[PDB]
Amino acid sequence: DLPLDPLWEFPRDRLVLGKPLGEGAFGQVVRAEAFGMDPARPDQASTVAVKMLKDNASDKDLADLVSEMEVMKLIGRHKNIINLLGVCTQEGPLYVIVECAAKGNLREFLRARRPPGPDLSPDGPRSSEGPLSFPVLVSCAYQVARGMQYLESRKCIHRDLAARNVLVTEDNVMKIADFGLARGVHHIDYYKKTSNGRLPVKWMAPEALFDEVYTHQSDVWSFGILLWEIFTLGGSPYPGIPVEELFSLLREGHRMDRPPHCPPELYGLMRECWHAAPSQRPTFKQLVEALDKVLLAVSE
Ligand SMILES: *[C@@H](C1CC1)[C@@H](C#N)C(=O)Nc1cc(N2CCC(N3CCOCC3)CC2)cc(F)c1Nc1n[nH]c2ccc(O[C@H](C)c3c(Cl)cncc3Cl)cc12
Repeated sequence: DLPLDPLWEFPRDRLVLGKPLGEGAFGQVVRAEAFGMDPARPDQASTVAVKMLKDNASDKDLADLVSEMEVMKLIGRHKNIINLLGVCTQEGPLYVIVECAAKGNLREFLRARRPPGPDLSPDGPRSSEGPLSFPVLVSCAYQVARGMQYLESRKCIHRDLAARNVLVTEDNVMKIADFGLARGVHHIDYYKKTSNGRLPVKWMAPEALFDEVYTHQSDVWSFGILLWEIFTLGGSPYPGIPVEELFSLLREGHRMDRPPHCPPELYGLMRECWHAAPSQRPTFKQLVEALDKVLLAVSE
């Protein structure tokens, strides 16, 4: 009943819905198998993610999903974002089909790969060597920056950039997810805590939190927070600080401390991202180039 866009339209009967990945404020995400996503290979199988309305479905829910779908189309394709693959709008429920990232989000990726503590017994030549190395952590930060740079060039503001919203592929490629969401910026529950204990207010730029102003520079603030997440190996920002205390600390200009085992180069970038004046924060272009220098210097 929605208009037909043969460019993106995909036969729903070529989808086999599987296990649900989670829910959102609007819609739910389900893992699914797709057959012939590449029209040159009609019978080949691929794993995809399918966005769809819940049965909570109001019209505002539908409008938001349609809104997200159309944003996806216009943004285009990039290596470091979750790309649109197709849509199902004819003769059935609305499906928005996007890419699969095998390893989950960046936060859980890092937390599951924290080095072994002093408690597990040494076994082998690499008992002290954890999965995560410094250049790979820098690469993760660099890829997110390039992804955001692309989104910025396409006039897209994420408004909730975080490690939880960055997905990891089988080849450890960072892919920014949920960049085109209507997040209800005029009614945000600042005290809201997610089912996994996340307080999304801790990623908000001051101008976003206090003035409801969003720019690409407000995303840069969030990227600084994400940087802190990465080099704390998936740690929660502002440790032990409730939302009420966050408000007053931010008004006092409080900033997070330099995390352990984090070089000054990267904490420097964090503080730059957290400058009070949005124009005094680096652009994503500058972040990409800054992170590239570090990355190239440690990839001999
Ligand atoms: C690839 C995706 C097409 C489905 C697929 C494979 N293989 C996959 O499942 N990818 C994936 C899985 C997960 N999980 C993390 C939670 C975990 N549960 C089982 C263990 O105990 C409880 C937790 C298994 C499932 C998270 C992921 F982010 C992905 N990757 C992924 N790829 N494309 C996605 C599209 C949307 C999406 O949204 C969900 C709601 C999401 C979750 Cl579940 C977590 N963090 C962020 C987001 Cl956006 C995830 C997508």
